[PDB]
Amino acid sequence: KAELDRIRRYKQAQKKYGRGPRVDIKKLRRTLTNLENKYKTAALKAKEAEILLENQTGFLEPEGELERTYKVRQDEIVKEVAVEVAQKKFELKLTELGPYTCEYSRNGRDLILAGRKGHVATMDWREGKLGCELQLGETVRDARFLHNNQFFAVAQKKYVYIYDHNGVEIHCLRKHVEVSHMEFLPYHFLLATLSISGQLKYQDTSTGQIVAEIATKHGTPVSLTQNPYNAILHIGQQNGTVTLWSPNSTDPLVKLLAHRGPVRSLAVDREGRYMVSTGQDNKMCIWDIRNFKEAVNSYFTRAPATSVAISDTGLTAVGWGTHTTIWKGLFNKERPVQVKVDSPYMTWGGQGQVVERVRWCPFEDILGIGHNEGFSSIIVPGAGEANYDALEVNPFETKKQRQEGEVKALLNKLQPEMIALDPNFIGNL
Amino acid sequence: VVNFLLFESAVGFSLFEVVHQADTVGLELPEVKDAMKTLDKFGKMVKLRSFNPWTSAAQGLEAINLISEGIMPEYLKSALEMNLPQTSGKKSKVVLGVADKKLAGEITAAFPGVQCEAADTSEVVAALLRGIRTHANKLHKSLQEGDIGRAQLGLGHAYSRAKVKFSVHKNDN
Amino acid sequence: AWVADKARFYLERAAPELREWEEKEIFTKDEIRNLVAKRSDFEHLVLAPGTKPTDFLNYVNWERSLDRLRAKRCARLNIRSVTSHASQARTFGIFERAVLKHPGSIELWLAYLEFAAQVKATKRWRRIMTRALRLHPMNASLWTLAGRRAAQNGDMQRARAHFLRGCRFCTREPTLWLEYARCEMDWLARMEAKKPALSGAIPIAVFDVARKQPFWGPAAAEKFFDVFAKFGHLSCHERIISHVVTTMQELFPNHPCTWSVHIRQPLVGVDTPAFPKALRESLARLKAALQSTTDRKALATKMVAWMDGILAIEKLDAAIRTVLEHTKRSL
Amino acid sequence: DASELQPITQKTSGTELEQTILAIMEESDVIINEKRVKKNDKYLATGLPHPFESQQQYERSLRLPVGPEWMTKETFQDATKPRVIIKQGIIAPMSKPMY
Amino acid sequence: KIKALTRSITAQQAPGSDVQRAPRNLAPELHPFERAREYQRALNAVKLERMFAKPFLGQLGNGHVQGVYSMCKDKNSLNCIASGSGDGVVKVWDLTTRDEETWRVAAHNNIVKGLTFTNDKKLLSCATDGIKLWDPYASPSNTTPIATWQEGGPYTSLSFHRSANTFAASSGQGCIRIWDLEHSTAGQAIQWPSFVDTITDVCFNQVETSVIGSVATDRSIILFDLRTNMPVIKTVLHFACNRIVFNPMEAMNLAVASEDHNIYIFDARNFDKALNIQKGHVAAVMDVEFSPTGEELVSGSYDRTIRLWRRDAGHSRDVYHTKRMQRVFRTMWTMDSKYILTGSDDGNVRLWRANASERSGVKATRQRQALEYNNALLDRYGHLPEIRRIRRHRHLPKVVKKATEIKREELAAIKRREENERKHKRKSEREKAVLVKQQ
RNA sequence: GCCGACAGCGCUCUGGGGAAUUCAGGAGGGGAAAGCAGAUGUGCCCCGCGGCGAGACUGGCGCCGGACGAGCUGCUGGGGCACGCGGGUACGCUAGCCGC
Repeated sequence: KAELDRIRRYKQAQKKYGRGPRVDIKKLRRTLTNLENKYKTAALKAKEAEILLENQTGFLEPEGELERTYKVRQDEIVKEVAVEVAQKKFELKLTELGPYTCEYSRNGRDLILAGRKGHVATMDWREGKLGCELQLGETVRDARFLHNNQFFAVAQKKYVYIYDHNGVEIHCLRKHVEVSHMEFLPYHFLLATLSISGQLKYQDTSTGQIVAEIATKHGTPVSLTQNPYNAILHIGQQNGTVTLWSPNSTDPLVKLLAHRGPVRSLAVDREGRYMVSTGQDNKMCIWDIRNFKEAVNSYFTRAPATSVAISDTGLTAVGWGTHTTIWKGLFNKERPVQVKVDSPYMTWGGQGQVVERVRWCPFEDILGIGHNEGFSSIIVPGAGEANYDALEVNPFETKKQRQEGEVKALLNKLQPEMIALDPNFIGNL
Repeated sequence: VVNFLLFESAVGFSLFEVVHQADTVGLELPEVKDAMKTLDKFGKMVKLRSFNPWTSAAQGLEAINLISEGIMPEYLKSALEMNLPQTSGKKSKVVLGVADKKLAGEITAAFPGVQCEAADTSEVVAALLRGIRTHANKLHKSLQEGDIGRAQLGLGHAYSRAKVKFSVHKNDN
Repeated sequence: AWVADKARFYLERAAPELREWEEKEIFTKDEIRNLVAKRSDFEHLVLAPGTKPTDFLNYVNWERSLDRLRAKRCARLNIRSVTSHASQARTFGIFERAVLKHPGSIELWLAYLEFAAQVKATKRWRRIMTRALRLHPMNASLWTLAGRRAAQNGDMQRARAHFLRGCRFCTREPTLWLEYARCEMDWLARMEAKKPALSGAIPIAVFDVARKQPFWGPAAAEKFFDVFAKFGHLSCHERIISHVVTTMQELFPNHPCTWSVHIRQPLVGVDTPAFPKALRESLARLKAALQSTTDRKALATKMVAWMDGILAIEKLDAAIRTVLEHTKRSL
Repeated sequence: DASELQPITQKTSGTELEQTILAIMEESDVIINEKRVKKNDKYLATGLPHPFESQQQYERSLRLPVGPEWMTKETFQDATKPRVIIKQGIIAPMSKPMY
Repeated sequence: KIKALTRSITAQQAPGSDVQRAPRNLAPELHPFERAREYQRALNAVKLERMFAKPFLGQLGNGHVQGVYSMCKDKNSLNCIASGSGDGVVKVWDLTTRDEETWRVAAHNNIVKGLTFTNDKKLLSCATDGIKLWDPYASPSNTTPIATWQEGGPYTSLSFHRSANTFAASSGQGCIRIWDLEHSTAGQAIQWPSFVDTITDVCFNQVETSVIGSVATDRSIILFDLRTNMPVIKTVLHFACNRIVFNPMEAMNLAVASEDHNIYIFDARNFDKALNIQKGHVAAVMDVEFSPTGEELVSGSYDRTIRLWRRDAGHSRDVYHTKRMQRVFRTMWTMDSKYILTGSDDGNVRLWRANASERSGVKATRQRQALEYNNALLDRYGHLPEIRRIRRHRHLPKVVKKATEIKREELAAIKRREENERKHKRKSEREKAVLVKQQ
């Protein structure tokens, strides 16, 4: 009567948590009935312990038959939404020194805004605490935080310098020349760069020696992101291919036939299920990146999208030309056959400011847009995971938990030889 | 294998269950000295079975002036009939830890099924008790109101005057 | 503090009943949001370092009223096969952790005995009872409660175990001697009510042994007469009262307690022609007693307290009522 | 059993209350580089470790991760507790058949 | 219906307290790298187990003069340790007070072969001069013995009963003697009927009351009953076996330490096959002591090493050596199964800890759940080749390394000509232990 | 006590001081029951293993040992029963049949 629903929660439990098929079935036989019963109750007690989660996720629903989600203005959201995050919808006007790259931390507590004419600043944006504002003179290609919000790295005109929390230059990285894109591997300590002449440089930022330099042969690179699930690294190449890399394999490890012009922008899920890119041939298409199978007939963008960035939930943020649109259901993880999103969701509008980089907050419901006149910050209710885990990533971390989390992370620096496509490969034959 | 032990202090008797007993071979080891040094580890070894205060400082002064020569009182035999189980030494005994040898012999004389390791003999209960003396402020704080040092101080003036016969022939003032 | 870890065990231990309450139609989902968040706030408050017996009783009161809320809401929605035993087991956990952290707290011990008695946990109630007596042996409240509930349960031998060990320990106040004469004579009231029991020399032994104690005084002996002065429908109550008055008039023969029981002694086996008869007999003993050379002020205060201590009775001669009012005026 | 207090019959002397009251009571498209990588080789098992009989049973019975970040606290305890729990004291050889 | 998700720092600290409240989501989309972070945690577990492998506690005071050739333990106490050197002088220690010996006597003339404690408090010693019963705990400290026996022969070892006051001694006439104390003058003699050779060691079954185990330098282990006095069985092995011991949790299983560099674990009721063969030694094997918890084993070698085994291991869990420890003749456990106790030919007797990295005392629950987490994590990842090499390597000395290499090459040749001389089912390597079995 | 040349010496150098505050660490004191070593609802009955224990017999040499036993109790050893609301027999009470 209800044991059917008991088996239903058993099915969802061993889908989400069981992590494997199941061990089929003399001393070995009883030790594996032992192990299989302990694994069964382990998944079932994780599923039962999912009810203790504090926060619910944000949403907005079309209560009428004619009010639609892309029409809702942020005066309506800032009024109808609580005052602590209505604080977080702020803007910031900086005209004089170039288009402003922005990047958060991975707890969302700090952001760098780099400015291409030189102006690089690190801040705590909620409490208005400007930790650094360094002027830096010559041009700036990219800025990014390292493992904490305590060191950051900026890709200059010629080298890549890294800096402490006070904005004091600890050291210049000379071996990386005209780095145009950067990505930090966080479970490693592995600052990975693309130079303007197509050379991956994989460093370790803890030990300080470069660990795998490999010159990609596809000319100059035009895009770069990072799979959080695999630590593999997506460089976007101007023949139209998303070329997928590693420190180990000196060949491209897998390259996909994405577009026709240079593929302008890249993003992957933090769960590593899917991928979305866009290029000059203005289509923006997504892939089931595990099966390497384009799951959806491509979308179009009204302009070549200089940015895309997808959220901790399914929302994708494509920043095209001078105004950016969010897209909700591009890849439903639970659905076998992927259907097309017929209409967007929360377009941030165009009033004469070319957006140079879009970002999401990781655990807030805000989006940080990086235009030529500075940093604008907008609120969009669906994004950000509500429930975090303060063992891994803590948005409210004191100094004790910063120091403890840093030294536990250094004790669990994965080695650069541990990077592959399926990351649960360790312990096979 | 110590079961219970008896800490006698200037505010009263208190007997502790001991569970997760001490490393009887590695007592002089430094990590065991740390676990016998801080409260958050030794208190995993000691509970508090019973506390028996003094109903009067006259009972306190007779309590010193019996326990110094090493004789138990009838109220100590009362609290041990209260706390210890009814045992002969037939088939199952009970180990109690006592800081005094003649008090141990009298207490095994009165109770035939207790068997008492004295802290003059064995360094296991000498250390397992020496550490109840270190933390017995915090170990007793939840049930004894006020400081222990003043009850000690008055009991020491009382026992010195009662042993020496002080103010019966000191009238200088 | 690892309060998030140990609290995480107690919350995740609480989770499958919340699962069953969400999947039954009993509570709703935001109610379970409030419920999980409030459970969590209490578990961190309780496993926090600086805690109080007030805090433990707050979470016991709230968890138990949660169990009653789910009980009445269960009776609304006509559910059966949902049970209360994770709530009762959980509440025993809060108490066991409570009296493990603050064991010198008789609010915690009496409240835990109250819960263990109200959930009909009798053997566990006796185990809690013995642990409470061992940490508070000079507490007549606990020795009395153990002896009385043992007597009402019906094992008078185990009652006398708790009482005779109690009279061994609590020997400052007369209180537990009074309750053991009160409960032993309650048992003799049960024995003569059902009809050793014919003699009943046990509270007389409590009396004569109680002579040699540090509390043994005349006002306390008057409290012995206040104890024995009830249940006058017995076999040997005149013998017990007569031994008390005789022994006080052999050891303290010059006290207004002895003159007060010299007044009130014929009024033991009464409750009716004997009531004015023994009342005027108490007027002969009264007029014989007020003139006696003793603590005349103390006898006067006792008899203002006693003439005031009759007034609620009905069916009395109003001349006697008024003349005792004028005797209170005269003294 | 140092639990619930037993009634006093003969042996506890105590007081004359005890001797007298007991005396009376007695008296009652996609191009995948399909090439094996060298440096992912040292993280692979070089053979089925002894008790196992098949690669499905081994690599499939390493599936759930033992740790606090991935499991609940009950199964982190019930997963990491050892088989032989040895307490301090004297472990005598056994005395009678347990079953 | 525009709801965002809102968080204040009340979910970090409820204000008015100091509990850093730590929420946690167990959905695997937030915790990547399961196998790989647990690999790196397991590698740090092996590097820290190896880093904190400090096995040597110490030394029972100033030791003997000549080498400790027999020692024993009180099965009822835990700290009564006695050991008889090669001057006849036995000493009695307390494990709490290790700076000095409790008792000391020049008991015999040549050596002390047998040594045991009785059930009350008294000890017993065998030597070529016969056998003496001593009172080590007397308030008039008697340096003189209080009983003796010489009717028998050259008694070469000795072992004592569990419950009742009875002991047996392994003589030189191929016999074992049964004495029941306080009412026996001469012991009952039980021997194999026409048996000549020296009967090297003797042991009582501690679990089953009436079974006596005995080895002989007839390379033959023999089992006696005790209820009906007659020998039960006799098997001839292939090599001389120095010592026997039974299992304190299993009433049937026994270990022999042999000159074959091996421990052999046998069943008692079926002598057709061994049950385990522990084979890590380089010289002959003096002592074998089962842990009082059953499972774990210890063997003292003729060369400079103690071998820590498991019940079901086949190869050595850990090895123990110093430069100052010469030839370990006796090695036995303490009565919790944590420490191991070593009598060698330096005239010196030592405390070592079993589980060389584990440290005793009381631990906070995060310390001990950290260590239990490392041990389960290594019971998963123990065989991946970096973890396997950094566990499995140990610095054992130069002569033992050279000689076990020579044993590897020599057994390589012997198995090579075994396969050629076969070539021009099989018989199991545990079945190539039982040479013959007499009824 | 300020100033102090030459000669000589030491420390230090995005020169040298003082304050305000922001951030990164280090050392020490004092306070805190500071106590997650195996986390199984309650009550009754039958079995199994055991503990107290009155009282009773016996073997051998002034002792030690066997082997009986009224009663009472423990047990995380496992199995079987019951647990929520009604009216009745019954209340300073809930023990007991039929239902909801």
